[PDB]
Amino acid sequence: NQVLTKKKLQDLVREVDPNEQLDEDVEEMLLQIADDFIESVVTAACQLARHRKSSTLEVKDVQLHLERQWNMWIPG
Amino acid sequence: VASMAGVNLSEESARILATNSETFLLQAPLQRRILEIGKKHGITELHPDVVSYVSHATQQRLQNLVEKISETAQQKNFSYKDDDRYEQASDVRAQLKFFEQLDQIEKQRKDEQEREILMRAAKSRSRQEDPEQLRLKQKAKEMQQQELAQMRQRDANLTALAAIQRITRVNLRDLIFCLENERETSHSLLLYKAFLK
Amino acid sequence: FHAQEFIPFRFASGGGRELYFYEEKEVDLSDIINTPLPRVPLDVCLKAHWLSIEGCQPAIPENPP
Amino acid sequence: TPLVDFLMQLEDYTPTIPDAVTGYYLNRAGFEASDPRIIRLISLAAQKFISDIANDALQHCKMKKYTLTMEDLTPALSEYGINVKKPHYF
Amino acid sequence: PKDAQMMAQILKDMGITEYEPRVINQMLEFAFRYVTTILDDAKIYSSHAKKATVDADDVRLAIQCRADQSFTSPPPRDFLLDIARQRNQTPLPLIKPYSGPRLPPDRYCLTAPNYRLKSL
Amino acid sequence: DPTMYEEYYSGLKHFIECSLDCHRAELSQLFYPLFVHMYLELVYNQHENEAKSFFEKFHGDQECYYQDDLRVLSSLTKKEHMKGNETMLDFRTSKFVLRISRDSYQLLKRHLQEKQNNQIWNIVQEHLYIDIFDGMPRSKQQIDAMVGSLAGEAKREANKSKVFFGLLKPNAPPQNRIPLPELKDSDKLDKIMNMKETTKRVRLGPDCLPSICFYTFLNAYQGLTAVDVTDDSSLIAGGFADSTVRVWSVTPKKLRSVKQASDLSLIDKESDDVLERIMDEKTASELKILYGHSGPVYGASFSPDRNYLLSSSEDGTVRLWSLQTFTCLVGYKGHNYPVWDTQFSPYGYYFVSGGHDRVARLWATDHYQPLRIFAGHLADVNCTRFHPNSNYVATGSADRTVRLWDVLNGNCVRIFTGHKGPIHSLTFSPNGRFLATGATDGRVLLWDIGHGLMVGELKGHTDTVCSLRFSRDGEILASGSMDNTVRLWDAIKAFEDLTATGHINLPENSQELLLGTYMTKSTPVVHLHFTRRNLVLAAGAYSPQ
Repeated sequence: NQVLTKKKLQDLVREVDPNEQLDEDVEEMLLQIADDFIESVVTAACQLARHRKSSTLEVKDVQLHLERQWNMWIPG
Repeated sequence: VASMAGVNLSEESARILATNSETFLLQAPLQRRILEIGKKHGITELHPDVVSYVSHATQQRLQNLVEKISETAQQKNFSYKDDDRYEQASDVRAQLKFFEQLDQIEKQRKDEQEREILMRAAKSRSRQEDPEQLRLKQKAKEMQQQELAQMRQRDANLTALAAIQRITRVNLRDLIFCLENERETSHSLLLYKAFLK
Repeated sequence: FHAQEFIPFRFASGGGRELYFYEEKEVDLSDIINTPLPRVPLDVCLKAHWLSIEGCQPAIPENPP
Repeated sequence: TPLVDFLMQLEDYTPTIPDAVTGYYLNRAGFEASDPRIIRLISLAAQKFISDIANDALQHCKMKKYTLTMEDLTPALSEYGINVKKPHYF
Repeated sequence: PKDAQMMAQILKDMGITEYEPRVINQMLEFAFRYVTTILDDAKIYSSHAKKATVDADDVRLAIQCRADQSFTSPPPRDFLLDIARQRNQTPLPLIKPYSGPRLPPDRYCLTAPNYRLKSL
Repeated sequence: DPTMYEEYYSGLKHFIECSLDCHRAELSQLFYPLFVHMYLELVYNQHENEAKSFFEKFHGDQECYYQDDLRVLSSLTKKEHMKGNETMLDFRTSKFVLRISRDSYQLLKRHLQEKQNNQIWNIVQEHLYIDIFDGMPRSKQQIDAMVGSLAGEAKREANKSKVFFGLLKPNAPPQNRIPLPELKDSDKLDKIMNMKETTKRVRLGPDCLPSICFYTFLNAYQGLTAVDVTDDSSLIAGGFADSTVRVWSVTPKKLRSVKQASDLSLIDKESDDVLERIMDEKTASELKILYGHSGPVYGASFSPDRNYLLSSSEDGTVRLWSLQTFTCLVGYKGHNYPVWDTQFSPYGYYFVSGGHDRVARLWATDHYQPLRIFAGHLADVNCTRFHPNSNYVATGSADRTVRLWDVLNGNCVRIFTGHKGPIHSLTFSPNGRFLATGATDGRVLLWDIGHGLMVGELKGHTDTVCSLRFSRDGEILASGSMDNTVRLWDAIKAFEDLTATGHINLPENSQELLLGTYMTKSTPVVHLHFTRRNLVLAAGAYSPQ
């Protein structure tokens, strides 16, 4: 059920600083923040998709919620 | 990207040079995760390029937060006292340590007064009666305890005769500091609960 | 103004906009420079007086009547 | 240490904003005046922000100099990501 | 004015008798800022659904997706009572008798040598 | 169901007003909770037009004390407007307690157990508790004295817990119940000169009325939001809207900081002078300004050893300022929201802070995290006051309730309802037996703590009563409000009598309990303090307005 495997998160820190170690509390809170992000993004994207009268959840829907509420602008 | 002179463009480009100056979510459990929230809206199936787009969106959410907490976890590892371009202005911690020393001296003076009272009560021969017998008992009990410790030391002595790279660490404060500043998660139940963890 | 990024000013009040209904909507840029600045008022001080002397209110100028 | 050198030069420098006014809005946010040079660097940073917005607005006015109008501040702050608002209610 | 006389009736319906004259001017400035960010997002959502007319479901979407981010609230009562009973179960710690000035650990206080630059 | 809510409510409105007058005044209590629970259930099920019509037909038969709640409700017409209110969200899930007598409940249940009104009976037994007492039906001016809150007039089973309302050294708690700090030799030296002040302390009573020394803040163009005075009248703190705390010395003795660590290392300890040796004379002012809050300082609290100023502000932090170094020591970040009040314990180790997030936290000046979270209020915790034994914390709030909280177990042991506005002042009697609370309705309600019963109502003030204090003996309660008056109440004749009906017949005796009213010159009385020789001190910014 866990989508972030707690070891790829440590590679997200090694890419920024080769000498850095998070605390176990910090790692667990970061995992909760990730889970919460996935849930909020998917719920709003699904609201945009119902709005577009669709049952498909295409990226256009996920990409629009990032640009308007989070300002991420991930290349599609 | 929509703004050519955007202000968060210059932030994370100067933040990286400040840290230089000192996720890829699993596709199989994520695809079940999107679909269960889709039951509450009627979004029964998802596009095959979305479950890897949300994984790229979760990565740029946490990499924007890992870089943000790294530039405040290295804010505490700047020792001014090695440099001599800086001058010390107010050491309040040392003044608090001096106040603690004053409290310890007051405690020592109280202990000395207690010792003087004990020396006075030593001569107990029915003169002050019980106010002297209690003190004698207490002194005897103290002597016993000191003696147990001394014998634990003596047995240890007898057995001894028989024998003869600075790793930057990110606290929960550095994560909390990067949550109340950004607009999202400033008034949120995840930062409010983090004040008690 | 509203900043989408929110990073230049984060929940920082700029004190509003001094605008009117009966305003001129155009001023000269050297009119604002040549006017004298208002006087910074006095700092907060603590003065004591007497509301009641054993039950009776005195008629000092720090009292209303 | 280019900026440390600049802040050390900032003594004997008078900025466009006074330190009685820059220090007032710093005291309002908890920043207390320990060192004048730090207040002066903060004043100069604010000045640079306003000046850069103004210069971009002037390039827009020259393209469409002289009067600064809200329709010059609107595309000037749009590359900054700031949507300025017309009054429209007075 | 038209919209400024209705603003003095929203305050008087809330019992606000005394207010500054700049209070009406900046609640209108907030009300204008709020409707030009609902309708700005409403035509973004209309272009997503590919319709040339911004109808009422676009404004229903742009209101509830702006109220999901902007206007937050304090934590709810079932959340406050759960973190209370998780915290109020822990017994009170005893006090050391002559520890000194009772303070948190030094990484949680504001007591550091607090340096400054040498004037030269 | 939803289109006939104006037929269910108007039928029960017709039954109650056609009753006999003894039961009519007690059966008028369920007009307000049945009006709100039917209105909020209409707007939660998305029946806006019917909700608006119900509000228009019945809002004006509601009691006058409920106008503020009625205005918040008139704004609430949508469902999503109410889904982010969090006060009407907790009102919809809780139960109105509605203390009624058994003589009037028999007429109510003989009008609801019949099928003719089985719908309004279904709303009553779903949304309303009914707490029955065996006794006389209360009068209308006695019901008016004890109602006014949302989810108000709480059960007697809450006000029957054993409260140790006595002072420390059969109602006193043990000394090891709450782990209170030791009494040092410098703290024992304070009580030696405290009883020299008690020697000159006058007995106030209704005859020897005290002298009031008003310490007005003259310029104060940054708005003064918090005052505190030390227990001996030596320091006066001021919390201001320009995010500053300013300590003033009122004795002829300037505020000095202690010497720096280089100067203390060359002197010796163990000397008799020691404290005198440490003081720095280079830093000696009649005023010290403290910077560091990013918002208007709302709470101000001294410690009883005259160090350790406390301040709370809009930015969500509580700050512990030293008064020996005059710097900040700790910033306690537990609220994300404006902390409206803070107070040290009268023994000086723990402190309680109440904020906008509807809790009050108990801190200890040793942990970055709180020890107790008092999380039962439905609105902002406006006030937080410690008991004189510091085993109990009283938290007044904006939902018109005052609640006592035990420091052990964090349990609410008393709920005091009967205010019509948000409570803006609390104080305890020096006996520990009584509690005076003031709110925006200008009423000072005197509560018993052992019996959990209000013992008197003082209704002289006009505007918000923002400061209360009892005398050092307990002879006089002083009240200061926004009508620029310092009223003195007889706090001995108000407590001359010391149930199972859960109420006492309040006397309507305010006129006999007013010893005097003194008007300030355009100056709201923010603080009231009693000198240890029984001299009233008051502080307020002079606002010409």
